[PDB]
Parts: sequence; C-alpha cells; structure tokens
Amino acid sequence: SFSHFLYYLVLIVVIVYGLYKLFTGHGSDINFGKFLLRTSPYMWANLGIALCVGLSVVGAAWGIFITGSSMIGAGVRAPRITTKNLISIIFCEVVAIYGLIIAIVFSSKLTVATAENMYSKSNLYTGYSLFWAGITVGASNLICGIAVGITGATAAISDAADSALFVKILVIEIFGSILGLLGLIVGLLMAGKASEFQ
Amino acid sequence: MEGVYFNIDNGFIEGVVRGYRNGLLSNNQYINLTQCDTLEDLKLQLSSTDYGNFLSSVSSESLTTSLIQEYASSKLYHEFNYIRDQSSGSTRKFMDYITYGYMIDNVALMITGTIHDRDKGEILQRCHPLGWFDTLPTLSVATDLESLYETVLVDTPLAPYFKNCFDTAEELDDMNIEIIRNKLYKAYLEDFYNFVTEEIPEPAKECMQTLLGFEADRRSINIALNSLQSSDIDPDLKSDLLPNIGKLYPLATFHLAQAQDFEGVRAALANVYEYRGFLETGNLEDHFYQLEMELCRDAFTQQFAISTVWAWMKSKEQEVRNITWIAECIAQNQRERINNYISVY
Amino acid sequence: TGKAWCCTVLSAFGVVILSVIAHLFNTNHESFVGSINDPEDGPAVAHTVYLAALVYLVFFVFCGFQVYL
Amino acid sequence: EKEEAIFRSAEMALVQFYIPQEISRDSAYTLGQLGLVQFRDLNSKVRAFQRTFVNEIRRLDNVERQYRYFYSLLKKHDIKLYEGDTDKYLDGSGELYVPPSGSVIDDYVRNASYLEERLIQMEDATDQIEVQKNDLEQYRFILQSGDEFFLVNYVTGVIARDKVATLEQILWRVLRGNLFFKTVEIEQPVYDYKHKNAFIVFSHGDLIIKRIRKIAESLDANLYDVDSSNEGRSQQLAKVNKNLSDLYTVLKTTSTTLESELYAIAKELDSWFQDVTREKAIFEILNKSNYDTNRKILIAEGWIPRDELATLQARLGEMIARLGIDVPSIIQVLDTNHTPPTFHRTNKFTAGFQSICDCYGIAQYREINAGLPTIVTFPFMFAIMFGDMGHGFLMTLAALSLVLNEKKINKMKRGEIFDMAFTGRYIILLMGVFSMYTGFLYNDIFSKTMTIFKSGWKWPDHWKKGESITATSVGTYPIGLDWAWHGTENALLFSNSYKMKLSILMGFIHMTYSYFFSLANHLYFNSMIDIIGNFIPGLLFMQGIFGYLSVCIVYKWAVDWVKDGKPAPGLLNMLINMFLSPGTIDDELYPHQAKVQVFLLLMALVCIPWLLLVKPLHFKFTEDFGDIMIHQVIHTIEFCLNCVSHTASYLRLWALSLAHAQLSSVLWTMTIQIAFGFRGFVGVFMTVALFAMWFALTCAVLVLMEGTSAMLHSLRLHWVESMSKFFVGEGLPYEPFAFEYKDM
Repeated sequence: SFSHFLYYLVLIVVIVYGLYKLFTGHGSDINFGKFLLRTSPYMWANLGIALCVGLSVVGAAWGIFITGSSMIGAGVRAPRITTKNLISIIFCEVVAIYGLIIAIVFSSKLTVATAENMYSKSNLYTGYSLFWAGITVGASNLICGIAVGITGATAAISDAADSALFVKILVIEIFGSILGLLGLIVGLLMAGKASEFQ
Repeated sequence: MEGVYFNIDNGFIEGVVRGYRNGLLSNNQYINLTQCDTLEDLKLQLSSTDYGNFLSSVSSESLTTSLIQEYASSKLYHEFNYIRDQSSGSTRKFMDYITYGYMIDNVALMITGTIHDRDKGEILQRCHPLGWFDTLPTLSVATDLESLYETVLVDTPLAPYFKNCFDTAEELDDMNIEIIRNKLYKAYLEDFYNFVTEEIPEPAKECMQTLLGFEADRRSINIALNSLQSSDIDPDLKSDLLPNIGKLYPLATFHLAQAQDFEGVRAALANVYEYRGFLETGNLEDHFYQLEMELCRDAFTQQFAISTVWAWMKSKEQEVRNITWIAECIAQNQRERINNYISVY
Repeated sequence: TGKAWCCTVLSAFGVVILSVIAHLFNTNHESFVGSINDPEDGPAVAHTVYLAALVYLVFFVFCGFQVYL
Repeated sequence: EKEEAIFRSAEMALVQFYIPQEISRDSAYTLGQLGLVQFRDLNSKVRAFQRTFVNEIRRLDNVERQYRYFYSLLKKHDIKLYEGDTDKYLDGSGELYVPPSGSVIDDYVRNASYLEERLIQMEDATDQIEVQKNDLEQYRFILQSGDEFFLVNYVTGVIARDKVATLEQILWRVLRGNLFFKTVEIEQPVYDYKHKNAFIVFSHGDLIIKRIRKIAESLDANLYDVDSSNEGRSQQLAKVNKNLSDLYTVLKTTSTTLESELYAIAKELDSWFQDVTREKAIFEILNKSNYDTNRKILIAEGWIPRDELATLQARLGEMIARLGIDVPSIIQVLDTNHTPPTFHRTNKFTAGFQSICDCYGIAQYREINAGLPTIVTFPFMFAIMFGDMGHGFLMTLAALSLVLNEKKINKMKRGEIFDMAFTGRYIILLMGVFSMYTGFLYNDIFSKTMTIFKSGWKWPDHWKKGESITATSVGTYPIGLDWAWHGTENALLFSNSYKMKLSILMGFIHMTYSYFFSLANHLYFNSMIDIIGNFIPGLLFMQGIFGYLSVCIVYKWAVDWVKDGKPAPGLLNMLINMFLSPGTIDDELYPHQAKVQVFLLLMALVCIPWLLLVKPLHFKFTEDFGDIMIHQVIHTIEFCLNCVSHTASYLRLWALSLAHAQLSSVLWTMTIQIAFGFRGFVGVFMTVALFAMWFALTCAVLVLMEGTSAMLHSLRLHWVESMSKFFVGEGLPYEPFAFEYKDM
C-alpha cells in the first residue's frame, strides 16, 4: 500500500545518503555525538516528564472502554454487577497515579543553569536519565493499562453467569497490575543519582 | 492482538449476546418439560426460565403446538433485529449475509405457489420474516425465470448468484426449483467465505472457516442421497450443485457425484474421520445437529470475536426444535421419543 | 408575547449598564481611561453613550405598551 | 409530638390487621383514603399465577381494558373529553369516603360489557361503508382531470407514494423500448393515514396489460375503469358523482347516532373511570394477606410511621362504630429482624435537594441523610467556579420570577425542559445569591473590578510612558482581592498560587466533615469495632499527610520571610523529600520539622495493616473468613488512593474559575471596547449592535453552558468524593399505598 510504500523508500535514501558520504571520505560528518553534546539537555527532560504522564494516561483510558463497555452489556439482564466489578476500573486508574507522581518528582529537578556550565558532565547525565525514565514508566504503564482492561471484561462476564467465578480471576488481574509497579521502581533507580541542573 | 481494537464499536454487542445465552436451557431444565402433563403445565414451567410471560395474551383453549413454535421464534427475531440495528460497518455486513440465506428460502416458497395457484395471503404467513425485501410478493406474477429475474431479482443483492441458472425451460416445475435453490448456496457459501477470509479479523476467521466447512458438507452429501430417489442424474450436472469450501473438497467431491448407490457413498466418506460413521448408524440428521452444537460450543469458549452471533442463532434454533418435538409428544400422549432432544448447555 | 420580552429585558438592563458606563468615562475612572490603550477623552465618549442608551429606552416603552395589551 | 425525619429516617415498626370477611373490603378502602401504610407480601412464597382473589381482579382489568377503548373512540372523532378542573371533590385529602356498594360496582362491570357491543356494531357499519367512500371518492378524482391525462391499451389506479419509486423502475425493465408513464399527486392524505398518488400507463396490445394489472395489483394498487372517448368518461362521472351525493348524507346519519351516544358516554366516563381503579387495587393488597379457610381471619402486616400510630388507632375506631361489629382487636405491633424501609419528610424547599441524593442510592435505615449539607455545599461550590457578581445576578432573577409566580405555574401545563427549572427553582436561587458574595471577594463584575476601599498597595511618585514600574505595600486590603492587581502584568502569578491553596483547604474541610458522620453512625448502632478498626486508621493516615499539608500552608502566610532574612521554603519539595529522603530538608519551615515528618510517616505505615487485620481477626476470635478478609483488603486499596485522587479532583474548582475570567475578559475586549474608539452616528450604531451580541453570548455561553458544566462537577464532588466516606446504601424505599389521578 501507499503508507507501506514510504517505509521501503525512507530506508533507501538513508542508504544512498549513507554511502555517498562514505565512498567520498566524509563518514565522520554524520556524527551522532555532536547531536548529543550540543543539543540542549532541557529538551530531553521535558519529554520524559510529558510522555510519562502522556503515555500512562493513554493506558488507563484505554483499559476503561474495554472494561466499561462490556460491564454495561452484561448489566442489561444482570444489573447487580455494576458495584462489584467496579474494582477493575480502579486498577486501570492507579497506573495514571503512578505517572502523575514521577512527573512531580522530576519537575523538582528542573532548574536554571549557567551558559558555561550547561554542557557539563552532571547536566548531560541528568537529561539523558530523566528521558529514558519517562519512556520506561510511560510504556510499562501503557501496557499494564491494556492487559488489565482485557482481563477486566472476562470477569465482568463470568460474574454475570455465576458469581463464583469473579474472585478466581482477580489473581490474573492482580498479576497484571504488578507490571505497572515494576517500572515505577526502575524509573527511580535511574533518577536516584541524577542531581538537578546547576 | 485479539481484544484490543474490538471493544471500540463491537463491545456492547459482545456482552448482550453472552447475556442472552445464560438464558439457554440446560439438560436439567429440559427434564422438567418432559414430565409435564399438558400444555398448561408447560406454560407454568417455562415462565421460570428466560421465556417468562410469553403467553399472557393467550387463553387455555388456544394452546396448540404451532402457536408455540410461532411465539418462540418471534422472540428470537426481536433479539436479532435489535443486535442488527445497533451495529456498524463490517459487523453490519456479517449480520446482512445471514439474511441472504433466509430469503432464498422465501424465493423457492413463492415460486412453488405460482406452480400450484395459491393465494399470496395464505402464503406470506408461511414466509420467513428475516428474509424480507420490498419486491418480494411481486414474485407471484409469472412462471418463467427470466421474467422473474429482470422484473424483480436484479435489484436485490442476489444478482451475482444466478450466473449458472439461465438454462431453465419455458415451463418451470418443482424438480427444477430444487436445482435452482441449491445452486445459490453453492455461490452464497463462497462469497460469504471470501468475505470472512478478507475483512473479518482473527480469531473469528478460524472459527467461521470451520462452520462453513460444515454447512457445505451437510449439503454436499444430502444431494447425493436424494438423487437416489430419482432415476438418474448426470455426474457433470451434480458438480455444479456442490460447494467448494469443505473438507470433502476436492477429493471426496469427485466420488459423491459418481456414487449411484448408498454403498458407494460410504466409500467416499470413509476417507475423512469427521464424517465417518454417520451413515452407518441411527437417524442421520441427529448426527449433524450433534456436531453443530459441538462446533458452536467451542466458539463461546473464545472471547472477543463476532462468531458468537452465528452460534447464538444456530444454538437457539435447536432449542426451539426441542420445544416443539416435546410439545407434540406431551399433547398427543405419546411419551416414547420425548427424550430425543439435543442439548449441550 | 415572547418576541417582546426579549427586547424588553435586554433594553431594560442595557439602559442600566450603559448609563453607569457613561458616568465613569466622564469622571475619568482609572480602570477605563487610566491606561494608554484606552481612549484619551472621557466626555467625548459619554456624550455618545447617553444617546445609545436612549435607543433602548425607546424599545422599553414601545414594547412596554404591547405586552400591556 | 412529631418527629422531623430529615437528619435521620423515621422510626417505625410493623403492625398486623386481623381483618374480618364481612368488612374485608370496607376496612381496606380506609387505608387507601389515609395513605400511610406499606404492606409486606407473605404470599410471595406461594406462586403468582394461582392466588385467592384472582377470579375477582381478572374480571376487572378486562373491564378496565374496555374503558381505554371508549377513550380511543373519542380520539379518532372530533370530540374532547370533558374533564374535571380539580381533584378536591373525590376525597383525596384527609376527608373520608364511604366505599360504593356492590350494586354500584356490579352495574359498572355490567355497563362495561353491554355498552361496547352497541359501539362495536355502529363502528362496523361506518367502516363497512367508509371503505366504500374512499374507493369511489378516488374514482371521481381521476375522472375530473380525464381530459388532460392522455395528452384497450392503458390502465389507471391509485398507489402510495413510496411504492411509485419501486413501480416506475420495474416497468422500465419489462418494456425497455417504450414507456409512457405519468403521475398525479393527491392533495389530501387518505386514511388507511397514508398519502397516495395517481398514475397511468400506455402499453401495446392485450398480451401485456393483463400482466401489468397483476404487477400493479400485487402491490397496493386499486385499478379502475375509464372510457376512451371524452364523451364517455363524462357519462361515467355523471353517474358515480350522484351515488356519492346520496351516500354522503347516509354517513352523516349513521355517524351522529354514534356521536350523540359517544358524547353522552364521554361526559359520564371520567367520573367512574377512577372509581373502579381503586376497587381492583384494594384486592391486589388483600391477596398478599393469608386467607384462612376454616377460620375467617385475614393476616396482613405492614409498616406505619410511629408518629401516626395514634391517628390510625383513633381513626380505625370510628369505622367499626359505623359497622356495629367492633371486633375485640385488629391491631398489634411486634419487633422483628427484617430491614425496615427509609422515609424522610420533605417540604417544597428540601425536596429538590433530596431528589439528588436519592438518585445515587437509597440510604440505610436510620443513618445520616446527606441532603442537609447538600443544600449549601452544592450551590456554594458553583459560586467558586462561576464566581462573578454580574452573571450570578442574572441567575437570581430568573429564579426570583419562577418562585413568586409559583401558584400560577403549578396549575398550567408545562414542557419538560421547563419542569426541571420549576422543580429546582430553589436550587437556582442560592447559586445566584452565593455567586454575588464570591465575586465581591474575587472582585469581578462583567470582567471589571470594584474600587470601594483603599488599596494597601501604592505606586511611585513619578514615572514616564512605556517605563516599567513596581508597587510599594502600605497596609492590607480588608475584604477581597485588592483592586490594584487588575490590568497588571503578573496578576495570574498571584491568583493561580492563591486559588490552588484555597481549593486544597476547602477540600480538606469538606471531606473530614463528611468523615465524622461515620463516627456519629457507629455510636448509634453501637458498633465500636469499626471505630477502632475502620474510622481511626484512616483518620491517622490522611490527617497526618494532608492535615500536615493544610496547616503548613497557613503558617507560610503568617510569616514575614523577608524581614527575618530567611528564604521561604517550597512545599512540593517539603512533601516529597519527607517520603524519599526522610530526615533531610532544603529550606526550614519551623523548629524540629524533620522530627515531626519522620513520625508522621511512621504513623501512616502502621495504619495500613491496622486497618487490614483487626476487623477480620475479631470475627475469627468472636469460609466466611475468606469473605470478610478480601472485602477488607479492598477497603484499603481503595480508601488510601481515595484519600489522594479525591484531593487532586478538587482542583477543578481552580480551572473553571480560571476559565470563566478568560472568556469574560476576552468577550468584553473583542466586542464593546471596539466601540469606544468610534464616534458619530456610526459610533452610536456599533455600540448598539455589539452590545446585544455581548448580552446574548453572556446570557447563552457563560450562564447556561458554564452553568451546566459547573452544575455537574458540584454534583460529582458529592456523590464520589464526599459521600463515599460514610454512605453504604442498599436501602428499601417507602412507597405506601394511596391513590391519585392517572394521566391515561
């Protein structure tokens, strides 16, 4: 298709452009180093603070219409379940609160730094750590928000057939929520050492 | 994967259908019907189940076995047009191809009325409601096919299916209709198979590619049997009535058209274990209906698929076929074959 | 009927909002002529707002007789 | 005395009635006249299809069926049901009604049966000839224009409009070569009610037209006959038009015999419509009693508010004196272990606020009604968001109109958008009043300010144009936001850092006040374990976090950090480091700060397991234990988060207040501040046109929409953030047995 035809073409320009600069003796000009040393360390940090709360909140709201849209379905013949199956809406939301906490922890570290001590060792580490801490915590919770919603619609059904099936399934949905807690940990160990900008 | 993009539009349909199935009658709920004395104790019994107060507008004398079958299917169609009116997009087409099969029944039921010169009002009550279209009763006009084709049936979505049907005589008769009716399921079950192959996502695809491999084997065999009642039919004619999707295709289809006795048929089915011993024993049609529940019983095991809607109907028509079968046994005081009813749930 | 209540209540408060506005440009109130973007001359504006405020008193009395009947 | 029953439900026990068979009917009417009792179905254990007095009620609903068909005949014909103006003369009030005798009611069931059969006959006669009316009345219409249609090989008829699109394209395929087809539209709809058109076809010979007359008449098409020569169709017209002249007068005759009778029945119908509806309802509640056969005792038990035992006792005694029976006793009360229902007494004021708390859940028997605090917290939170004296003034007047004229408005009919306004006329009054008290503190009126009191700020003595300046403080502004902030550059750095700290404190107060209602319930039902199990651990959790956050915010404001020379500490870093790096600080707030933080943190961690274990263990200590534990595990995982995600959710008080200004202060700047630069008669016009556009958007965008969006968030804060503290629910309503009028 068209949108799949571009992906074959972007690969081809990068390969022509990767050789023309090489067979002529200019390969060092494509230097990702200077792209990391000269770019402002504030850009890498203000993305990890917006994607953490950005990609996490997409996770929660994703798992809610997979969950709610089926609870409302079963509750046309068995409307008693709306208050017992509410739990699966809580485990979809809590990952958002995991993200909203990190963004406030990292916002404490955003300070003003001089023009001479900007591109120093302690300020490049900070930006690069606050970035891959926002991707990890925003991608883990993005997926935990989907594996809980899916698992939350099966229990919303089985509860409607016979109530004995509900509690036996939360052992799956509780092992689905661990994953959002493990990125919250690892995201901090990165930024446990990083010191605010000087 | 499976249930990630499903609930966007097709989620509220999944919960309602799976609510309607828990109202199905289990083996225990059939037994209570079996010992009922009359049709009035029957009404007292079914009110306990999901059928409810479905005869409050009825007297004690008016109870018959036909008034029951009519007021058990009327509850199925308000539960289907509901799911059909709440749908959108690909799920609409899937819930429109199912209607293309119930209208072809109404086609061969109006045309036979013209052979026999009957009143349409007496007929349309016998016509199936899901297979309705606006130009239906105009089929009572004439006898020829080209007459009924151009006048009526070109507008309907049955246009592409009569490509192998314009060899009819100037006089049309009953044995010719059954040859017309059976050439449409040959094409219908293919255009509905290339559709599922393309636009339906997984895992409904693997499920429905099986249920169509069954509905074609039920018809590919029963053509070979009914041809034995007749004197002779050419083998090249039979291959234009057999669908081309099933397990019997291509190998076993060769030897069903070319089987002139009941014994040569079992030699053709002996080379597939799915259809091995049905002819060897018992009522044939009860063996198919047993395997029909077992393929629908495995669809409900899935979740996040729109193959449940097909299974919901076919699992609930056998239900109604068991109410009436038992309804006649109780009313007529023959309590011999009252337990032949089929049930899995 | 309803077609007159609209221009009645609207014209009613319109007289009461515009009359107070005129009194403030005249007296050179800080919030209205204190900044530079605001107009410089006060009473050159209040003379324009009295006139416009009368126009609403016309429709208040005119459609005031119509609802009466 | 009289219990009020608005802070708690009304205390009430159930009472039996050993009713005689002689006066089984006559005593039961009196309760329906009184209307204070709810019965309990002991007969529900028995099946529903076979009950005692089914032979009676089954007869009556068929009799009540037929009266709706009498009303239906009134609908079709040009008749109105002459109705009563009021319901004060049917003994709906406290005054009594002697029940009708059996002869009065036996005539009704009789009057229902023989009467309709006369009406079923007369309508068949009308319909037998009214179908003859339309079939011929159409037959002349095609003849009237018979000249110009054509300018046997042709056919004519009448078809409904939808089917013509189906027919006109079918005949094209039958005859591709030639197709001569016209159409005419009938002006008036036929009653079958469906419109219909007329048509004509010209074909080639007779082989084809016999088929078209099948194709047309297969559809709903009434084919007619017309002569070819114009002299001839005038003759057909001459004869059929005469038959309708005699026929029409007959219709006027057979109709009036039905209508003068129908007019006669209609005046009588409305009176004894209701009188039978009672008579069947009385037996519906007598089924539920136990009817013993060997002994004539009817056992019916029902609930009655304890305040009106004496009215019931005194009132019953007067009936039995009318009878002369005077049974030894028909009343006795016991205590049992069932769930009694919930009834709060309501006047015109408290009802629109009680209709809100009911929609979420019926309150448990004898707990706190959350409808009293909802009178004030709800419209006051609307004021925090809505927050403007100019708009709030407008809401009051439309609520000051509906209220005063409420007696006119009660009688007349109403729409549906307009009923909700009248049902909540007292809700809208307060929202407009309290919106004027806030905007005086916010100091906003139509995006402008008020300059009453002195400004504690002050400017320099001299400056120049385009030169930046900064102010000097003198004193404090007493009541509100000092009017020197308006028009300023750094205004929003003050209001934003102000309105946040407002909503936090206003959320910490609303929740805890709602949380001590838990305590005032456990002290009623005498359940002390939950005080030590449920209440106190949550008190020590959040008060030790957000009570520490709310108290420090006030301390930071009453400290002049500039004079002392110390830097003002930040509160986000103060709340964070006390969890992550405890015992550490960056800027000090007060002595021994780190000494308290580590203890408050230690206090919270111990309140989680103490909320988790003590209540189940009390049961085991005195299968089920698995049920008591898991439900208590969920009470923790929810409540601890609900102490957090609720406190953030009060910051919608912040933004909708921040939005209402930047829509108002823009809508003033883009519309009216334009006109103040023009002059002349052209200037007089732009001021007059732009104003009505300002007044319109003001009265449509900022009062209605921002009203409704803000109207729902206040509802949200009660149902979810506040009421979730103490509300259990799972109650039984109080819907007693009494009568009224049916809209029908």
